[PDB]
Amino acid sequence: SQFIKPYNDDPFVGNLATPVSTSSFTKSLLSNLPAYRAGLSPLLRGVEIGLTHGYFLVGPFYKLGPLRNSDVALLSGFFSALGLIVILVACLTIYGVVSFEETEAKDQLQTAKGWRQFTSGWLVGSVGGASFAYILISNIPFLQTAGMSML
Amino acid sequence: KKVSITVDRDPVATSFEKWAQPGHFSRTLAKGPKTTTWIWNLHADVHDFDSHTNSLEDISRKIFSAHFGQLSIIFLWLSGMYFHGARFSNYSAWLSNPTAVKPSAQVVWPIVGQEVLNGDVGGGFQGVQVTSGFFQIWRSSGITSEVELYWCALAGLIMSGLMIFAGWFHYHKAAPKLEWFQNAESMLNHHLSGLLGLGCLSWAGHQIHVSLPVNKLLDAGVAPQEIPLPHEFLVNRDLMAQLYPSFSKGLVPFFTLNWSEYSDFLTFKGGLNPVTGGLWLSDTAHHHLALAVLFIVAGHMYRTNWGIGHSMKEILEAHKGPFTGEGHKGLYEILTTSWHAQLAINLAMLGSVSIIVAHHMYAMPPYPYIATDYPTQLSIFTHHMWIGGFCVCGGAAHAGIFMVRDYNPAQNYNNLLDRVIRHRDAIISHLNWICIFLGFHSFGLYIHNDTMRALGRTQDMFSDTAIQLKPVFAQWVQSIHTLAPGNTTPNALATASYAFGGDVVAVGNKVAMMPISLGTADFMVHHIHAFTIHVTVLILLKGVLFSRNSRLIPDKANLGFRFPCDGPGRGGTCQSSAWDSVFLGLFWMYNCISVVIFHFSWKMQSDVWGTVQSDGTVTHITGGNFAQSAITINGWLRDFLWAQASQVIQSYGSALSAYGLIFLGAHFIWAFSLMFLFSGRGYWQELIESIVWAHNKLNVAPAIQPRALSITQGRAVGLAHYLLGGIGTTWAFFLARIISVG
Amino acid sequence: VPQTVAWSAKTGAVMVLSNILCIVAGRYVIQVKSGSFAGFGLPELLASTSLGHIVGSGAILGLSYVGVL
Amino acid sequence: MDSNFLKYLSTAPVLFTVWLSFTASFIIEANRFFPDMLYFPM
Amino acid sequence: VPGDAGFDPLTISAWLDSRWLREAEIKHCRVAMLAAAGCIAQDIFQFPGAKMTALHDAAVKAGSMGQMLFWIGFVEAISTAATIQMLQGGRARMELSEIKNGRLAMIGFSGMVHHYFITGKGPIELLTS
Amino acid sequence: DFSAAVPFLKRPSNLDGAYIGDVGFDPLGFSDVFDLRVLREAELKHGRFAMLAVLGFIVQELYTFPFFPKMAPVDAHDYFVKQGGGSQIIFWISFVELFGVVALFETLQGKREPGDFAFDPLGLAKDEATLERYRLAEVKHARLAMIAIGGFIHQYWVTKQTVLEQLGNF
Ligand code: CLA
Ligand code: CLA
Ligand code: CLA
Ligand code: CLA
Ligand SMILES: CC1=C(C#C/C(C)=C/C=C/C(C)=C/C=C/C=C(C)/C=C/C=C(\C)C#CC2=C(C)C[C@@H](O)CC2(C)C)C(C)(C)C[C@H](O)C1
Ligand SMILES: CC1=C(C#C/C(C)=C/C=C/C(C)=C/C=C/C=C(C)/C=C/C=C(C)/C=C/C2=C(C)CCCC2(C)C)C(C)(C)C[C@H](O)C1
Ligand SMILES: CC1=C(C/C=C(\C)CCC[C@H](C)CCC[C@H](C)CCCC(C)C)C(=O)c2ccccc2C1=O
Repeated sequence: SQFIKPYNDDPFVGNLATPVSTSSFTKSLLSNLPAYRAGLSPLLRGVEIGLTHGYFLVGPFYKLGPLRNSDVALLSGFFSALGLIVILVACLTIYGVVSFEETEAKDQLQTAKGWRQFTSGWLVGSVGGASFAYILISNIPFLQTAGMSML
Repeated sequence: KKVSITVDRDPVATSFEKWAQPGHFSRTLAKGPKTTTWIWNLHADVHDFDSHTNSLEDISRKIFSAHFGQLSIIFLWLSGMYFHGARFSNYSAWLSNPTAVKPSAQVVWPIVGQEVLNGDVGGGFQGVQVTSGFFQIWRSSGITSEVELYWCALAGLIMSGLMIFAGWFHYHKAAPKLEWFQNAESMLNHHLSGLLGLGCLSWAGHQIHVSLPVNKLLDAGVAPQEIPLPHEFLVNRDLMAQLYPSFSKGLVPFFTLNWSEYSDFLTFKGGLNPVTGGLWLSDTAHHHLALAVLFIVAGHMYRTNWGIGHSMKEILEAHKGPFTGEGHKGLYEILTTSWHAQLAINLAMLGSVSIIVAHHMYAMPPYPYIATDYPTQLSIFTHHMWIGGFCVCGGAAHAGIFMVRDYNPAQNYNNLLDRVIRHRDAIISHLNWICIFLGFHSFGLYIHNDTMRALGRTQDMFSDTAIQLKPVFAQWVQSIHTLAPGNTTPNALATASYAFGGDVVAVGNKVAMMPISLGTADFMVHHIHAFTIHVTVLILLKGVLFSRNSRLIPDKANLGFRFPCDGPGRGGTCQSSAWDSVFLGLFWMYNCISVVIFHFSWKMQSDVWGTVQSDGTVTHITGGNFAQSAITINGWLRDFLWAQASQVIQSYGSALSAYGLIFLGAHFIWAFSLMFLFSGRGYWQELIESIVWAHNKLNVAPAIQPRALSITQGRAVGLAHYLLGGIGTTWAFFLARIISVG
Repeated sequence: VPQTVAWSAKTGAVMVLSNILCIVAGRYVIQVKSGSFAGFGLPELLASTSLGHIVGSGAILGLSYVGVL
Repeated sequence: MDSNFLKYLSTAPVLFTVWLSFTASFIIEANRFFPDMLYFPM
Repeated sequence: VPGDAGFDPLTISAWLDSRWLREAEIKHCRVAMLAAAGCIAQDIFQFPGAKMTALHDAAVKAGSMGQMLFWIGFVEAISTAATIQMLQGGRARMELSEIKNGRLAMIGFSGMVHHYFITGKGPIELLTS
Repeated sequence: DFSAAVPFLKRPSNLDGAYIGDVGFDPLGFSDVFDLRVLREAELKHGRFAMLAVLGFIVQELYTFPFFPKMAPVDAHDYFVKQGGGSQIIFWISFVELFGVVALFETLQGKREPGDFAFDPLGLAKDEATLERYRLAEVKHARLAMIAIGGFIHQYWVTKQTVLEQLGNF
């Protein structure tokens, strides 16, 4: 019984098939994740990744930011998350411009049109996820605290 | 009887002929120098025995006799420490008043005004204050006389003569054959049972019969010359039974297994002796007796000549699972045919043990009156941290030498080494990521705190008064060790160390040991430690794993362990050898150990060491400034280096002026190293060309053509001066600081 | 301090039992050497009684600790 | 005395250490009997 | 070869040199013979101006045992040279007689010293009482 | 095969009876390790020092020079440590031992017998046969005097009486 094998049945490729790299659980998770999901539009891939990332960005800026002790902590945290989203979406845009030569096909992220659709989805998702985090934290007192509301 | 003694008789002739021909040991160097590089190449490769000879037998013989020469040097060194204690010390004065007299076993001659170094250490004595802790060792041994120190000096001298004789005898008269050295089972049986086990058993016996009665009489208050001589405890069993009434029954309780009779002198007290601030010697006697039994029992594990025992080859070849291929197959063949593989393991272990020694010896002070002799505590911690770090980097040095030279892929197919080399990119990339993560999240917290404190934002810092990074796991383990007596160590009376919590132990109104509370500053400096250890591992591991080949240089093993580069091509392959990762990792070891000894020095002065005032208040040496100032780099600069360097800078005209001189001299040597580190050989060779011209002009050119040092030697000289300069700076700073204030 | 006792025939019983237990165990588990009359040498006996004294002493000290004696 | 032991004592490190120890030794002795010589006395 | 009753039940001779074992047996024999003859002699008569084990303890204070140890140690150092060399490299009846009498003296002295632990009496005293 | 002195011990390989006074006595095997020439140099030097010292004791109790105080020989060691005459004797012994170092180098180079200083002013050695007889006597006296001086000093340390007075008393 050997749990580590050469990657893709190619010994000289620079990878090793391992339980962490090539278990069915790892393969299922990667395929399930939006970036590698089959049947998913590049814009939709960006929306799902963006909603996730924008949602969790608000919390560190809100809880640990300069204006954390102020009553405007959530607004500052959302604005800081939003500013980070705008900087990152600029990074996505410039990477797309330089990396990919313009081609007609848009069905893949690794295309100029596909990365532009991905960046579009990521911005919409990230602003929406950040907004969703803002709405939820504002409405729920427990989220406003660090979990010490029960205490 | 396949384990047998086999020796070649009269192998090598004892002649001075090869002494008179420097370089005799290698074919390259034996034809004589033509350039000055030969001179350096002589010393650089002398102990590299497996670079001179092909045969493992002659290599092993040279190593065995060189180990006897080293033991002869250690015994001569010990004999000198005992003689300087007997003749040039205030040991007898220190025995009467251990808390006021300062240990001193070195007296200087009056020559150029240097007799100012004979400072007033106390006891009607002038000499250099010594911090090696020998006085506390000798009091723990029960010496109580300078005559007995002369007898120990003679015993060391006799042992030094016997080891230098044994090295000569075992190289030149009766040198063992290779099949003698390749008895790892026999050697382990004897070094566990005989060396460590009878070493502990004999030392426990000495402690029970000499250290325990003499130190009970010393702590009762009896003056050293009123104490009976150590053999009078051996004969007068009645007199020994006065101090320990269990001696009235003799060895019947031992053999009848009635061991609870021996609880008078074999205790499990824990904690410290209130009189001396050291470990209870009854605990130390029981400790060494228990270690002796397990070490002797352990040395019966391996099979030698009678069918009982383990074959280590069988143990290793049976340990293989589904992740690890053939497993530990082939490792026994490695470790009985490669000396470097053994030295890599044993140096990493000896360094780890020396590091363990420094932590355990400060926390649980093992000698009487060593805890309140703060120069000794700081000195032996700092010393064993440096010996530990150096030996750990030499473990990686000889792991690199093994990989370059003794590694054979044919005998190492699909075993643990093959699999590590076959995923070394994953190992080094994950180690690289953890070092970046941990430099950001330990030192960047310091940069955050520097920035916030500089910006006036004290509420935005990582501190105990602000955002609290508490070490909850370390505090919890401290809680467990304070609750352990009577709960999870029920027969213990006190804690293993008062560092975990509990009482303040004071001796002569100075704190012997007291709880070391951990806060945000301790969290930050421990993650600094985890970061610096991780990066030193990354450089040393990256050198071991990439010693034979890379994607950069596919044939690095053909260039050797120690080569400077493979040219300016491929972008530049400067410092591509395994040697150059030992070279780069000794700097990061220096960085790691320097922060460890700085953390120890500041934390012990700030939160442990000091004077016990009335009502049990402890006024510490630097007054508890660690908690709010070791969180910023400016605090380390200001409240640790600047504040405590006062003693070295202001030492001139006193007995500590030698430390001020070594402080400046080592700053000089450290800076002088950077000439060798930042420069390259080609500059110095062209400069030497102009100097050679000036010699040629006066017809005074040497016949051994001067060369700039090799690229590797320029690196080695830079590193050696850097380590000497940095460590000597810290040595002078630590010693003048703690001799003045502690 | 754990309660130990002076030597009695019960201590002798524990030592003897542990020694015989290890003689039989050594006949079964020692890999390199008529259940006891095949290949039984002095080393095998010496090793098994060595463990019998180790096991016996551990057993005596523990049974004295817990009260069984 | 053995010619190979004398050829060993003629080696560069032995002569260097002996000569600079002899040199150091008469600097030490001259500064012992006649210390504090900041100047040529005249 | 002398004193061979075929008595090696634990087979010590299989796992230690018969020369070292015979040297140990003969040295133990002789020492025990001197010791047993000594035990009875101390009770029978005392050299002018002068216990199985306690008398040893008194003698070490007087230095009588210490002088005997030093001189026996010198002879024994020469004997160590002899044992190493032997390992490296009428009369027949007398060798068997010496071995049997020495074995009897080993048991004899062993009995005398345990008799001393029991009744605190010398071997002649044990016969007398 | 075996030693003349110790019947049960084998004769040391390096002891072939070439040195006079040899009886094969070397159990600890010092001749198997070290040069016998050097060891006979040392044996004769230790013995000659011991013979001069045993005559030194006996004459020093019987007579002492009028300019020196009357006292015991170990007390004489300490007095001449503090007086200066010990340093005199040590200097002149050391001076002679310089040429003794040269002499031992001559022995190691094969060109001198280990105890020969060609010191025969009174011509007592006539031919080779009497020289061999005297030489065996010299080594026997040398060894006997080494044991004797140790006895004289140790007996003085235990009982504070000189050798002639210790024979006279008790
Ligand atoms: C091994 C550890 C050790 C150390 C570090 C020291 C260190 C010291 N000792 Mg101690 N000592 C030791 C062992 C040690 N000793 C032992 C084992 C003994 C017993 C014999 C002594 C007995 C002793 C006495 C009695 C005294 C010292 C003194 C001293 C001090 C000065 C010594 C000096 O200047 O010599 C310099 C002497 C020279 C002859 C100069 C050396 C120059 C030559 C060329 C050395 C070269 C070596 C050579 C080249 C090597 C190659 C050999 C050759 C064949 C090529 C110094 C602090 C003195 C002291 O403390 O006074 C207060 C003092 O009086 N020592
Ligand atoms: C029980 C027997 C025994 C003991 C005590 C030792 C002890 C030692 N061996 Mg080992 N060795 C043994 C058996 C033993 N060996 C066997 C059977 C083999 C063959 C497989 C080897 C093969 C071997 C090699 C190849 C090497 C050693 C080395 C060493 C030294 C390690 C350095 C050290 O810590 O020394 C310091 C500790 C000491 C205690 C120093 C004391 C020195 C003596 C020799 C110890 C024993 C003295 C004596 C037995 C005590 C009598 C007690 C009396 C007063 C009552 C150490 C002296 C290494 C070394 O350094 O070589 C010299 C080394 O390279 N040994
Ligand atoms: C038990 C410990 C041990 C042993 C047996 C060895 C043995 C060996 N090592 Mg290893 N090594 C060790 C510890 C050890 N080392 C440690 C602790 C380190 C980390 C520093 C290293 C790092 C290391 C490297 C990087 C290399 C070796 C090499 C070698 C080999 C030859 C070295 C030689 O000829 O130098 C002869 C000795 C010298 C040149 C001495 C000079 C060293 C310094 C500069 C002197 C120190 C002076 C003093 C301490 C401070 C100065 C004071 C000043 C004020 C006067 C030999 C196999 C080399 C080799 O050839 O590989 C096979 C090699 O490349 N080792
Ligand atoms: C104080 C000087 C210094 C600093 C800052 C570094 C920094 C670093 N060294 Mg180097 N090194 C130094 C001296 C220094 N070294 C010296 C003197 C030697 C002599 C031999 C070496 C030899 C050496 C080797 C051989 C190795 C390193 C490694 C590392 C890295 C450790 C990983 C890490 O902590 O990442 C975190 C980064 C830092 C701690 C840098 C400080 C950044 C702070 C936290 C704030 C960041 C500022 C921020 C970016 C501002 C952005 C805005 C601005 C751009 C406008 C890191 C890049 C290792 C490496 O690269 O592998 C991981 C490695 O293997 N170093
Ligand atoms: C101070 C002073 C003066 C003086 C003086 C002087 C200079 C005195 C010089 C004294 C000397 C040099 C004494 C030499 C002693 C040597 C001995 C006893 C050797 C023992 C070896 C043995 C038994 C052996 C052996 C071995 C052999 C061979 C073979 C081996 O395998 C085995 C073995 C180890 C057993 C005097 C006294 C005049 C008075 C004056 O007022 C003050
Ligand atoms: C400290 C100091 C002093 C001094 C001093 C000096 C010079 C001290 C010298 C001490 C000496 C020479 C001791 C050696 C004695 C000989 C022995 C023990 C051999 C015995 C024979 C044996 C064991 C066996 C013999 C054998 C037997 C069985 C019989 C046959 C033969 C053999 C087989 C060989 C002073 C005076 C300067 C004063 C000052 O205060 C400093
Ligand atoms: C100064 C310097 C030189 C020149 C240094 C030389 C030629 C060393 C010569 C120094 C003299 C000749 C001997 C040194 C003696 C010292 C006083 C003490 C030395 C102690 C040990 C050597 C025994 C290089 O060759 C070099 C090469 C590569 C990188 C950096 C450098 C570098 O910095």
